[PDB]
Amino acid sequence: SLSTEATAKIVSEFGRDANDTGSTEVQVALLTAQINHLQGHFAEHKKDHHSRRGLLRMVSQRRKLLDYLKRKDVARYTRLIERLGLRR
Amino acid sequence: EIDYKDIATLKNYITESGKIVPSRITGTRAKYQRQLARAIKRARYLSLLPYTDRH
Amino acid sequence: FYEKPTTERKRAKASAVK
Amino acid sequence: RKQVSDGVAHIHASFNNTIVTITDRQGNALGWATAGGSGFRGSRKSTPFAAQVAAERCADAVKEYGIKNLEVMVKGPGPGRESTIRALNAAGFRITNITDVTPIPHNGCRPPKKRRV
Amino acid sequence: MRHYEIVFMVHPDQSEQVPGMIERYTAAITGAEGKIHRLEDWGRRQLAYPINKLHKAHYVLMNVEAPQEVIDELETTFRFNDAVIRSMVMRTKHAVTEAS
RNA sequence: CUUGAGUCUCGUAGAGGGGGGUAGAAUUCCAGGUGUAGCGGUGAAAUGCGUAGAGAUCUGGAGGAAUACCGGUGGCGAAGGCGGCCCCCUGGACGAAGACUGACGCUCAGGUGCGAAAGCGUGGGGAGCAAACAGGAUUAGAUACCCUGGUAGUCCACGCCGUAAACGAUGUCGACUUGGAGGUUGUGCCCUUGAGGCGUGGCUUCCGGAGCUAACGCGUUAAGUCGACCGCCUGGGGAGUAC
Repeated sequence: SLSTEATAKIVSEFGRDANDTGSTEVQVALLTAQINHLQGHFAEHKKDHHSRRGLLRMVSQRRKLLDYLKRKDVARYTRLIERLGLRR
Repeated sequence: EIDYKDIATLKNYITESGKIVPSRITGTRAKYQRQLARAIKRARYLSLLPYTDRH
Repeated sequence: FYEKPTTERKRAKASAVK
Repeated sequence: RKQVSDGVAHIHASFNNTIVTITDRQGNALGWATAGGSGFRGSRKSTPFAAQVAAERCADAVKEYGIKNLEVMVKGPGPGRESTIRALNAAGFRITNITDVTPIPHNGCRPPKKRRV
Repeated sequence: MRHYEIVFMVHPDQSEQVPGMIERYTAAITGAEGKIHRLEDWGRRQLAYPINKLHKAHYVLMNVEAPQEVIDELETTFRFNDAVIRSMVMRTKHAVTEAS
């Protein structure tokens, strides 16, 4: 999971302004924050399959937003996935 | 409103032995019933109210 | 039965519903 | 002998047999008589007509101890549950309380998958 | 920091050391920014059913707003303790005011 | 561009998962006391258990397995499935207003992952229950039903298996199209006086003309009227079999 301030900072620095939750890079980095948190969970349990469905759902939506960055505006894509280390 | 230690207002929602009285005998809207059941079960646990009459 | 009792309690609701 | 004058009567009303044991609160079963073992055997001739036989012999079996008012609690269902109450009460005894405390579970174990026919 | 409205129970025949339980537990929980906001001791009572010897016991509440990490070590302190009988830590239940 | 799809503020419900403990009843076993000749078993019966102290009783103690009542035509989950209680991590869903991106969408051969129960592998555990196997009745016969025992398994961790009448025998997604009565969960307004009335959401069970169907039946959760993709069918057997 992830806290209200933990998402607040993501909306803060990754949004073009305050309350720009919707821009695709805010969503991408917020989803990757959550995924990075949950790897520590799923390394502990390994028999919780009713949560790897949610983890896979958000990894899939992260890839789906990233491809949309790629087509719509390449520069933001190539400036983000190194601010995240993303698209390994 | 409801909790697990208002033990006064629960002997009206169990029988003498402590078997929770159903909803279709009281009609408490399928939600207050769940909350009552949990209150009653954790009151049996904590021994404010008996599991069974021989318990 | 481990599988009937959920069927009779969901059948006899044809018996004793009306 | 000791003449406690009261006691908790036991009716282990099983189905093929209904044995009855008489005792006071400490759990000292002093007397007992078996319905399906009161000379009688079989099943339908060990039914409660035999239960009253067991009740009367047990009353005879402990009449030497002088027990007047009697508590009774029952185990198990079965025909050897009702008629024996009247039998023991009429057999020189006085009642204190009747109950069948047969131990229903909270879903603990497995009893068998018996007859299917 | 989430609200935890807990309940204890100790063997009824050493309520002398119940203040010992207080001076241990309340101090140890206040150490972690804790507050025992609505504490009340119903004291000596009678159970619904016996517990291991005796039909009586000794109810106290603590009902803290504690951080989650220290209350579980409190429960561990219970786990090997002998003078306690049963705990029941709860969760905020959408923290409400005094009960009874 | 904002209506499609998604993020944030905010709460509501839930047997949704995973890991920890924890309670009591109940079977069983063991130890103790009392005292006793039967106990059990079925359509009658023996095998069985027992005179030693069994059954019965209360007193305890060990263990394992499941969680009476609530409980429901209830609820949750993609399905399989998920019911004691409490905590830790977590996954969704829905609803109130908003804000923000701007088509970011639907479907998906191959592919990947979950997959009831049996079953297998290596180590534990093992209360009941119990394929196999023993012994007793039945029958014409009984290798079956029935009884007395009973091993694997059932339980746990890790690994495999991949199947089911895995079924709503109804692929997913979207739009449109008379009504009624319930259920469960949010919420807005109204003297909520209150229970609610007036509305609005979601999920949900049952009637029913249009319409559809061969028919039963479905019938705003469609099997109606359309659209986008995918899977499958092409007489019965052989055969879901050989290779």
